[PDB]
Amino acid sequence: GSHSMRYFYTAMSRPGRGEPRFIAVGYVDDTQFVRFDSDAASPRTEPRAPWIEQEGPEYWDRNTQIFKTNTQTYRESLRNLRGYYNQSEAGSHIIQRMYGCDLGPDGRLLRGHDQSAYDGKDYIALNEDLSSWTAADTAAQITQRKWEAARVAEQLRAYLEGLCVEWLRRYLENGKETLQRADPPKTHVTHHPVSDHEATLRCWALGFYPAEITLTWQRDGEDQTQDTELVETRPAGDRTFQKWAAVVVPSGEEQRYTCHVQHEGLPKPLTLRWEPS
Amino acid sequence: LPPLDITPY
Amino acid sequence: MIQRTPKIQVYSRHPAENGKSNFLNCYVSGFHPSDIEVDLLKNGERIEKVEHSDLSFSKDWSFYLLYYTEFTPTEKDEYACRVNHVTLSQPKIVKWDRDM
Repeated sequence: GSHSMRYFYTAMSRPGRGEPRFIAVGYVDDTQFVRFDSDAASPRTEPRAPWIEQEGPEYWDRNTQIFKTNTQTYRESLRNLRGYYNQSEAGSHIIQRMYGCDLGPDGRLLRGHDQSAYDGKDYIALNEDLSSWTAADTAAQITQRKWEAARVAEQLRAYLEGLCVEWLRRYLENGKETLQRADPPKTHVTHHPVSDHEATLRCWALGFYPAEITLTWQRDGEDQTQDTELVETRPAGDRTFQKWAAVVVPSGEEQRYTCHVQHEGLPKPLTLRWEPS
Repeated sequence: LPPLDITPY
Repeated sequence: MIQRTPKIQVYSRHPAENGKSNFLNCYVSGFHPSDIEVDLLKNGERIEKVEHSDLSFSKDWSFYLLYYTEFTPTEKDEYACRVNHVTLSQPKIVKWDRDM
């Protein structure tokens, strides 16, 4: 929607090395704001954005209690799954869970999410109706029965529709300055000769937020979608992103190429060209 | 704020 | 049991200017399982004051991490990122190229 909140859980068993590890990170759109790792010196919830630091001790203690408990719940879960699949207690396994809520235009719940994966593959997920499940295989159905008998769906719906949205709105307020302002990218085109016959024109989009962006190389207005090489959007390390689109062109004809840039933090799409210095 | 995960798989 | 080999990208936080401090980033993604070993190298030797982001993942369940350290670029030094994972027999080495 206009804004989203997600929590990413990773529980991994490690036979011989120690008891299972549990990591949880929280995101409001493309910004991480909290982290918990049951392996850190002191297993506790830590802030990852400046705006979440303005919350009192109660908040932190609350998160830490939930996570410490979760760490135990997941250890039991791993053991349960291992049993379902007839797996040796000698192999490492991973359970990943993701959930969150999407805020609509009216400030209310747009969509709720809850998906689980075992060893990289879909295990069970909450359906869009927020009242039914979709189990991947017969083992996931064992879990489905437990969760149905324990009415987990009702509990989750309550959370996604209430607590999730309520808190998302608080975070969006506390961090209004950075979470609700779209940072446009600083752009520029570079020229790199590969041989005396051809050269690479690389179009850069740096320091933008959110990550969503579209870079396109055009020759005489014609989109060169087929010849363009794009790198995956990557983090700059300061809560902004980077990305570049390259195209190989013949020496001299470079004057016929223009870079098209699309990002929500821009009034309209940008159109650049390489300028010889 | 996350939900209390009380029911195992 | 799914297995995905990691994608590596070595780059600086800002356009590199010899002599001026910057950050060297090594972004590894698209991998599974989570066990990964990443090192930032300076002329073959291993840099020790390297930090990294927290373990997170994408819709497809693959993990991603960002390893970074402060550095001052200079045309006489070669920086690279070494990544070892269960899907790699030998640790993959990706050299840093100021133009990418």
